[PDB]
Amino acid sequence: SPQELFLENVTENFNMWKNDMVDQMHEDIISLWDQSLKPCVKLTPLCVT
Amino acid sequence: AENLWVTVYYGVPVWKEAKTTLFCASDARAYEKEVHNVWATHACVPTDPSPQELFLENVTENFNMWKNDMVDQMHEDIISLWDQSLKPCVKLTPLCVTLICSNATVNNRTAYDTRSNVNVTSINNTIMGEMKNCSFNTTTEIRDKEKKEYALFYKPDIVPLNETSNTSEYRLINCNTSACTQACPKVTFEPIPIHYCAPAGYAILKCNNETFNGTGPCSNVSTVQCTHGIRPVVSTQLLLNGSLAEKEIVIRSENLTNNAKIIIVHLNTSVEIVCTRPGNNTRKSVRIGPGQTFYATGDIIGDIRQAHCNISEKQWNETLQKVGKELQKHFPNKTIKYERSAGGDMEIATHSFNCGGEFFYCNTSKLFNGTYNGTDISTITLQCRIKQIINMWQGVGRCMYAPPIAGNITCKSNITGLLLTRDGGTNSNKTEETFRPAGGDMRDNWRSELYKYKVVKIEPLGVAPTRCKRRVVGRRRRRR
Amino acid sequence: AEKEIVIRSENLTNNAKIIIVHLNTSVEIVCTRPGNNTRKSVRIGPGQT
Amino acid sequence: LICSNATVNNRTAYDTRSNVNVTSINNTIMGEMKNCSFNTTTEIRDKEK
Amino acid sequence: AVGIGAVFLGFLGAAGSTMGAASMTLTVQARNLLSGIVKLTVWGIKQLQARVLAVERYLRDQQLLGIWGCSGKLICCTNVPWNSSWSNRNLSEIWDNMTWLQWDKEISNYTQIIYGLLEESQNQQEKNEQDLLALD
Amino acid sequence: AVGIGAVFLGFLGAAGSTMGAASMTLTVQARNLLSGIVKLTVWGIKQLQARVLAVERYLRDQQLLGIWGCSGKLICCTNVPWNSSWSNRNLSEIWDNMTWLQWDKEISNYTQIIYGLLEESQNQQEKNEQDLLALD
Amino acid sequence: AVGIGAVFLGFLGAAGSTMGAASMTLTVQARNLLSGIVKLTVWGIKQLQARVLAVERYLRDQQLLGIWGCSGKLICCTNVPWNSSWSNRNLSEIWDNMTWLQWDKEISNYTQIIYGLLEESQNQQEKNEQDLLALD
Amino acid sequence: EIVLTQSPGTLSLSPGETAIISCRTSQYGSLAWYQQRPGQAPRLVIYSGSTRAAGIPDRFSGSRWGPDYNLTISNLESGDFGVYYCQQYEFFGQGTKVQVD
Ligand SMILES: *[C@@H]1O[C@H](CO)[C@@H](O[C@@H]2O[C@H](CO)[C@@H](O[C@@H]3O[C@H](CO[C@H]4O[C@H](CO)[C@@H](O)[C@H](O)[C@@H]4O)[C@@H](O)[C@H](O[C@H]4O[C@H](CO)[C@@H](O)[C@H](O)[C@@H]4O)[C@@H]3O)[C@H](O)[C@H]2NC(C)=O)[C@H](O)[C@H]1NC(C)=O
Ligand SMILES: *[C@@H]1O[C@H](CO)[C@@H](O[C@@H]2O[C@H](CO)[C@@H](O[C@@H]3O[C@H](CO)[C@@H](O)[C@H](O)[C@@H]3O)[C@H](O)[C@H]2NC(C)=O)[C@H](O)[C@H]1NC(C)=O
Ligand SMILES: *[C@@H]1O[C@H](CO)[C@@H](O[C@@H]2O[C@H](CO)[C@@H](O[C@@H]3O[C@H](CO)[C@@H](O)[C@H](O)[C@@H]3O)[C@H](O)[C@H]2NC(C)=O)[C@H](O)[C@H]1NC(C)=O
Ligand SMILES: *[C@@H]1O[C@H](CO)[C@@H](O[C@@H]2O[C@H](CO)[C@@H](O[C@@H]3O[C@H](CO)[C@@H](O)[C@H](O)[C@@H]3O)[C@H](O)[C@H]2NC(C)=O)[C@H](O)[C@H]1NC(C)=O
Ligand SMILES: *[C@@H]1O[C@H](CO)[C@@H](O[C@@H]2O[C@H](CO)[C@@H](O[C@@H]3O[C@H](CO)[C@@H](O)[C@H](O)[C@@H]3O)[C@H](O)[C@H]2NC(C)=O)[C@H](O)[C@H]1NC(C)=O
Ligand SMILES: *[C@@H]1O[C@H](CO)[C@@H](O[C@@H]2O[C@H](CO)[C@@H](O)[C@H](O)[C@H]2NC(C)=O)[C@H](O)[C@H]1NC(C)=O
Ligand SMILES: *[C@@H]1O[C@H](CO)[C@@H](O[C@@H]2O[C@H](CO)[C@@H](O)[C@H](O)[C@H]2NC(C)=O)[C@H](O)[C@H]1NC(C)=O
Ligand SMILES: *[C@@H]1O[C@H](CO)[C@@H](O)[C@H](O)[C@H]1NC(C)=O
Ligand SMILES: *[C@@H]1O[C@H](CO)[C@@H](O)[C@H](O)[C@H]1NC(C)=O
Ligand SMILES: *[C@@H]1O[C@H](CO)[C@@H](O)[C@H](O)[C@H]1NC(C)=O
Repeated sequence: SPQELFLENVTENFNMWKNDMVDQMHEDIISLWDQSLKPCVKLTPLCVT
Repeated sequence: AENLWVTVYYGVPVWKEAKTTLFCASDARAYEKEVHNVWATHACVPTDPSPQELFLENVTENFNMWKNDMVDQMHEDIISLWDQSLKPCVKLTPLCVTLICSNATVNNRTAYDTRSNVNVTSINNTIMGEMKNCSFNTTTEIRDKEKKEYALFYKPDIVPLNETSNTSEYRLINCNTSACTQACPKVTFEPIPIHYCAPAGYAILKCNNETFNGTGPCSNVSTVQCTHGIRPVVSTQLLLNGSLAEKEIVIRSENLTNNAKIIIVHLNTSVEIVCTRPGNNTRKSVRIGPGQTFYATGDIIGDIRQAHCNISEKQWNETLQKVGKELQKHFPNKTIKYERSAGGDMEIATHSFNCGGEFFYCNTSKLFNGTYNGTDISTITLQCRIKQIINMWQGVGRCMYAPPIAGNITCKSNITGLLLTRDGGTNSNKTEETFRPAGGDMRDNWRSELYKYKVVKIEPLGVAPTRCKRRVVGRRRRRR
Repeated sequence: AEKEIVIRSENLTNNAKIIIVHLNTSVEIVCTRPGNNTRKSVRIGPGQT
Repeated sequence: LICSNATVNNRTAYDTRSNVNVTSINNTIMGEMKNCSFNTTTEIRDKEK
Repeated sequence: AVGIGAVFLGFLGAAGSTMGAASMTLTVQARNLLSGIVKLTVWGIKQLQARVLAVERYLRDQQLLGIWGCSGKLICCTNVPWNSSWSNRNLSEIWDNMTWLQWDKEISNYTQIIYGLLEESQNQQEKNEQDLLALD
Repeated sequence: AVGIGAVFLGFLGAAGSTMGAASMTLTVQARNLLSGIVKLTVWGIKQLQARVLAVERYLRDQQLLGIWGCSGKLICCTNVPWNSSWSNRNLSEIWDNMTWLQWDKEISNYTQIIYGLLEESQNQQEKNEQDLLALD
Repeated sequence: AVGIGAVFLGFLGAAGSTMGAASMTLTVQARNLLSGIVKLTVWGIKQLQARVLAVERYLRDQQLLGIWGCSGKLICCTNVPWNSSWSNRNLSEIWDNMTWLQWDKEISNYTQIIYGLLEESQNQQEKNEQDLLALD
Repeated sequence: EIVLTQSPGTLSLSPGETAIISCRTSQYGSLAWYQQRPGQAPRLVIYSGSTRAAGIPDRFSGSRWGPDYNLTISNLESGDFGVYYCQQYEFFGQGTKVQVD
């Protein structure tokens, strides 16, 4: 539940390109896929001619 | 008790000698936490190691280098680092196929030590001559086709005569006991200095009165948040890239009369040593499995017949002389007589070290062949040998394969300390003068640096009698 | 149990539910496999036995 | 695995006052246990025994 | 046994001096007791263990101070008189001669009684204050 | 509802007795709430989780005491009057019949108001004292 | 610079308003600073790291308040006079114009002096009170 | 040097009597005593001066300050006889023989 709150007179500078949360997402996604695919099957025996 | 009341105090300067885990502080900075390991990039902390020493007015403290648990901490951390770093890398199990080997061939190279071209390996006997050219069937990626690869192995890395004494068939030495793992290329890592910082609530004390024998009290005490840079180098029969003592040569044993106890000698002036493997090795790359690659030495191009280490004669001679003088002080009214290495395994019968990822072993009979308080009355050349398959530490079960390094490799080092033992039974009138070099656990190496320090936990709460009763009365009391 | 034998179920009328009986005096049991087994050791792979 | 009935090199039986004669009558441990021989790989992956 | 304190010493630099001279550095030892220092690997466990042990040490010390009515101060006067058991200690050496590192050895074997006495006295004072306030 | 405390009981041995005969283990209850108990394996995570959760529980409780002006004491008188909506409770059994384990059930469904009341009253008192000091 | 406090804003909703009004929300920021939020995987390390850093930051802040004689209060009057080097600041704009987010940029480059002055004055007052009690 | 020296080399003692053996050490170091059961492997008895070995009764005891150590065996039983050796880091004493009358 976000539970948004509005502020009276705040002014702030935003930058989308330097937003490090996208890097956080990138690392989290790669870690998730890597650790989830680790226990699964290996295809090495299937490399027959 | 009409004049006598307790008082609680906090932040009081008191400490006790507990034990705890310490922080690893790097050089600040040479790390890349996933791209490549230089010593502990995956693990250790890249933070500022500034010691910020503080001197204490009247503190007197008891030190003991032998019982210093930080050497055990170093041992555990080093083993964990190597074990976790070598785990993801390649396995050598597919390479244990039967090897057929033969003497090497030289395509008209030249020799350093003689003004003539190479003619025969048996006389041109170094690198070439101690190397066997082996060819073997290996599985390709598709698992249904095989091909005749070839590679050159050092003779210690292969074992005949369990393949019968007339077959010319060889195995890898490791397969008799265990399976090796190749060192990853990007992971290659070298003796970066490391600093130990105490955790919160602990203080690392240091003793500055350098002349102390390693035990007993010390008065020139000081406090430090992070130790100086200890280099995690490992070598046998000789300490190198170490520190130096401000006094002349220092010798430390827990009991010199206890002959089995190692005697660590710490120098005041370094003696420079240069070691080199001439000749350009060509890194061959042969495929194993779907996506695994094995590195081996192909042909060696250039001039061949050398694997040497060089030491200045007179400098080492005088260093040994001063060692002899100090040992004559400790052992009164008898000479000192250095001798060849006693024996034992190759890793301690020879001086051992690593340069550029290549492990060297060197015959040291040239070096300790001395007499009364010095050598008998120009550069000394040590013949050396190279192994690729390595047992990690002395006799631990972890094996390795060291990938070869292409091109000529040269390294320099500063000899700073010696590791010695003494002759035993007596025969009193003709035994005390004998000393020999000896091997050493890595604890013996690291103690020569971590004799300085001690770890104590702060006890920041204390009680004492003062002049106050809470909200009520004062006190009558005494003075010096 | 300090009392004599004890019986436990969340409903004894519920037949499918297990009935745990707890004793007060132990009954000794001895089990044995006579004959000397000889442990053979055969090698597999580089360093597995 | 190629398997066959076991063999006894003149042992004795606890339960009767006579020497072992046949596994079918001397039916415990021996008789319920099969002797199996199989080709296995040595360490060098090119020889089998 | 007491002195006008300072913080510019950085860390444990005294030490050595007597208790009436070593009682100046309380602020710096209080500060440094907790502050600082700050592909799959496990030394995160080691770091977390060290930090948690330090935090629990600090919390236990602060709790022990709080029970005795001393939380919020470094010096703390209390009501517990010096027991009938001692009546003997060497205070001429306390004020100006012994450092804390030496004095800590002369209160060992007996420190366990002090905390009990402090706790009892503080609880008595607390209930006495409630009894006073209940009458208005 | 109050009495002279003790610590030799070790742990929660009372319990059971009425509030005026049970609000005396405060020292030991405060002590045991945080102190103690203290190849690759992961139960270091479990131990660290338990330690951190206990520490956070203690810190939240201490913070709630601090907001109300009660930090530094176990007992704490306050200014908030008894609620306008209650004016009814069975105090004859508060003093000498109900144990804490029973009384805690009767204050449920109303505790959430009391924390807000305490916070507001404490902040009013804080600003009042600041104004009084700033008066001269 | 001061206002009658409040907790009903939930979180950081002010902000923006002047210091004389933004100084009312102290309770809620104090509360939310620590409370909450709460097959083999490693993000337990991440959660423990976040929790431990939050707890450590809170403990550092509380220790700094305790050294200055301010632990147990949100507002805290002290004795350190306005610095000899400043004697110039824009107080007409402090009371009713500047918000805290703006005023925090102006006290920068000078706060490190205050964090020494406060503890110096507190230790002086501590030893003075101890001497006064010892006087009787 | 001559780090150990025992005396008396030969001793005659009837069962139940107390025995006495002396070892002189000419250099600082540990000291100990052994019991050679005849025709068997000897075993440790006393080490680090006065401290007894494992499983040895209180019949066996001794002490020293500096160079001279005295070993005493109160109530020597028939099975306790034999030859006793003094040892220090590498050396062995010349041994002392005690026989039963
Ligand atoms: C004891 O102390 C001495 C110093 O007193 C150490 O000597 C160093 O030893 C290391 C190897 O252990 C040497 O490292 C290698 O140096 C090579 C030469 O460097 C020079 O030339 C290159 C260009 O060729 C320049 O860029 C560089 O600045 C130097 O001028 C490098 O070519 C090697 O590169 C390889 O390793 C790095 C690091 O892993 C990789 O990133 C590279 O891709 C490449 O694979 C390597 O760096 C070092 O040069 C020696 N220094 C000196 C002054 O001699 C001893 O190592 C130390 N320990 C022992 C046991 O003696
Ligand atoms: C270590 O010390 C040894 C011995 O002091 C050094 O050996 C010398 O190596 C050089 C080449 O590096 C040799 O030079 C050649 O000498 C012959 C004459 O013998 C000459 O005809 C050639 O043109 C060339 O100049 C030199 O002979 C050789 N010395 C000896 C005694 O064999 C070595 O170089 C030193 N360094 C290393 C890294 O080994
Ligand atoms: C280091 O190098 C030296 C010199 O190359 C090696 O010395 C040689 O060692 C061998 C083996 O111990 C000796 O062999 C013996 O020779 C005698 C005859 O002299 C013979 O009677 C024995 O049966 C045995 O074969 C050899 O003499 C000796 N030579 C010299 C000049 O010392 C040494 O072994 C090397 N050590 C290491 C650790 O590499
Ligand atoms: C202990 O031994 C040393 C020599 O090892 C004796 O002192 C003198 O030391 C100097 C400097 O090392 C010797 O001169 C040098 O000799 C070497 C050959 O070993 C040579 O390579 C150098 O170029 C230089 O000439 C000097 O010969 C030596 N004196 C004697 C009489 O040998 C010292 O005397 C010995 N200690 C005692 C108590 O005698
Ligand atoms: C468990 O209980 C059984 C049955 O009571 C025990 O079996 C008995 O085992 C003993 C040997 O351990 C047998 O002794 C032999 O008896 C024959 C005569 O039948 C005699 O000629 C042999 O010299 C030997 O003494 C005994 O016969 C046998 N009893 C029966 C009824 O078969 C068994 O020992 C108990 N324990 C275990 C661990 O099984
Ligand atoms: C090591 O042995 C290999 C295999 O015998 C050598 O490689 C072959 O050398 C011959 C000539 O000697 C060539 O005709 C072949 O084309 C080479 N390759 C193969 C796959 O056979 C190699 O030269 C030897 N190296 C040394 C130093 O003796
Ligand atoms: C189980 O089978 C193995 C293999 O047949 C037996 O081992 C052989 O026994 C014969 C005699 O029966 C010997 O001549 C051989 O030397 C044995 N070894 C091999 C490798 O053949 C084994 O005896 C059998 N065991 C039992 C209990 O029947
Ligand atoms: C090297 O040179 C010699 C003399 O020129 C020649 O006989 C020989 O064939 C050449 N090659 C090898 C491999 O020796
Ligand atoms: C060892 O030193 C002696 C000194 O007399 C010398 O004669 C001998 O040649 C030396 N041997 C070696 C291998 O250095
Ligand atoms: C066992 O003993 C019997 C009788 O002595 C004999 O006939 C037989 O060959 C022996 N061996 C086996 C395996 O039965």
